[PDB]
Amino acid sequence: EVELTQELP
Amino acid sequence: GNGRFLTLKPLPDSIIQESLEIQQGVNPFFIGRSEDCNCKIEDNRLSRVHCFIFKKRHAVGKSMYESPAQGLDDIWYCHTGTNVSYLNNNRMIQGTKFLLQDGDEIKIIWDKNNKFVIGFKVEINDTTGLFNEGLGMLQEQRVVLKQTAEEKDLVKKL
Repeated sequence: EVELTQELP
Repeated sequence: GNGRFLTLKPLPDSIIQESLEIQQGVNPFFIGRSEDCNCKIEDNRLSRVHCFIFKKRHAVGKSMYESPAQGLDDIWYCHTGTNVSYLNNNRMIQGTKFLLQDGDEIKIIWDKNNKFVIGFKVEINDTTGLFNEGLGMLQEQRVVLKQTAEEKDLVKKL
């Protein structure tokens, strides 16, 4: 399970 | 149509050196990490369906004198990613839509500190009886519009 959006700072 | 209409090619400038082709037959064309998207691009920064392109019938307000490009089709670029996508010079926030012209370079993800830069080059090879191909040419000069219930509905059944 890979549910995560690497939102930039 | 022969099969392909728009070509989105992740250029060398982007961490991705691949070429994507939006089949005129598929509307709208979804792009993102999740294979569910017509286009397959997995970037931890962007969401499953970072953004999708949708084609619509271009229609002017009135034509009781001047002869426009008739009511043909225009390819729009829809964005649903959080990180935001940038079309040439127009910002694309989650729920935005922008017209795509033959040779439109769209930025899917850009990070100054992480140097994470992604972007695909839109190239219309085939024009399914289009007013031109997708260069806009209307009231506003290349402006990013907002998505509506219609667009959101397309992704809803993704």
